[PDB]
Amino acid sequence: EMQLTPFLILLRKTLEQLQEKDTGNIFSEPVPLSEVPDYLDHIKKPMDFFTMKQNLEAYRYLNFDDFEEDFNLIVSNCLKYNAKDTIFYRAAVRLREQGGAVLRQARRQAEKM
Ligand SMILES: Cc1[nH]c(-c2csc(N=C(N)N)n2)c2c1C(=O)CC(C)(C)C2
Repeated sequence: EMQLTPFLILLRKTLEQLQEKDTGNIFSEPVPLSEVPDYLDHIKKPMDFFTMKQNLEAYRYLNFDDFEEDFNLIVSNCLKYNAKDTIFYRAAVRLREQGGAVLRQARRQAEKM
């Protein structure tokens, strides 16, 4: 219920802030299915920040919830696949915490559009 171009500006900036939290660059490109062959036996919808960028620029996020849903998939897929005592699981918890705060801030800025 606002103009497209500003909303997308906000989502691009939000996506950059989320990517900045992935300091190890483990969430920034699809999981390499060539290196992890059992990945899709548990993960129904892989997600990553590059795919989110592509979706954003294809006009596939037209509300904040659709954007936040794909972010949440990045986190939940990693929590699902990895044991708790791993760097990967711990990284997803960190991203959930740090990324959640980025998202709330961005949602506020959207309410004003
Ligand atoms: C979020 C995430 N990112 C990656 C990744 C990026 S790059 C790369 N290269 C490799 N040779 N494994 N793995 C992984 C992951 C997991 O959840 C666990 C995992 C074993 C599927 C591996």
